[PDB]
Amino acid sequence: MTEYKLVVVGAVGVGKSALTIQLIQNHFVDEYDPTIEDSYRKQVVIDGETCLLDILDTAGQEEYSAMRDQYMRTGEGFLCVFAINNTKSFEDIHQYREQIKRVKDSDDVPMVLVGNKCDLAARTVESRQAQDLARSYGIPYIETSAKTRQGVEDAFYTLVREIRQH
Ligand SMILES: Nc1nc2c(ncn2[C@@H]2O[C@H](COP(=O)(O)OP(=O)(O)O)[C@@H](O)[C@H]2O)c(=O)[nH]1
Ligand SMILES: [Ca+2]
Ligand SMILES: [Mg+2]
Ligand SMILES: [Mg+2]
Repeated sequence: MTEYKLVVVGAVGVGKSALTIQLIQNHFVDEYDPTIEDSYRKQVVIDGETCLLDILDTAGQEEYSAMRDQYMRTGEGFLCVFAINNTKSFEDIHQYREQIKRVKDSDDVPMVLVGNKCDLAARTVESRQAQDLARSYGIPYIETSAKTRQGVEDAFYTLVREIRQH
């Protein structure tokens, strides 16, 4: 069975854990320990292919585990997440991308830019702003809501499809 190693990165509070838990449990967690970092597994069929997603939900910027290092080095694709009502998290994307490019020694790394919490009113980051950032990286942009599930499968499945074009 094909396995796809995905890593979810982005600022604290953007909904990395909520997105991951939504994908695996079909539930929205209103609070989830911000320090728990763990990998999760999900068997899924994507475009007629039965495959396994191996997803590290990264947490914190304390000194990385061997596992986090391993996932950064061996991860095949990255979900770079900000929240549409969190301008700083969006501005921080640059750093997460620079980090990924550094670890992969490449500017050609499967990656999807995710604008999460799209169920909330009065966003401070416009869709077009994020579209422009993603375009500058040569990557897709997808809006999601871990709360309503909108876009959540599309974000993870698009990243699989990006890995397959690699
Ligand atoms: N309204 C809304 N809240 C969200 C969404 N995703 C995450 N949250 C909330 O934002 C906070 C941070 O989420 P969490 O998954 O811990 O963020 P993490 O630090 O990136 O792992 C929690 O209170 C979540 O309930 C979403 O799509 N919509
Ligand atoms: Ca503005
Ligand atoms: Mg978390
Ligand atoms: Mg390097």
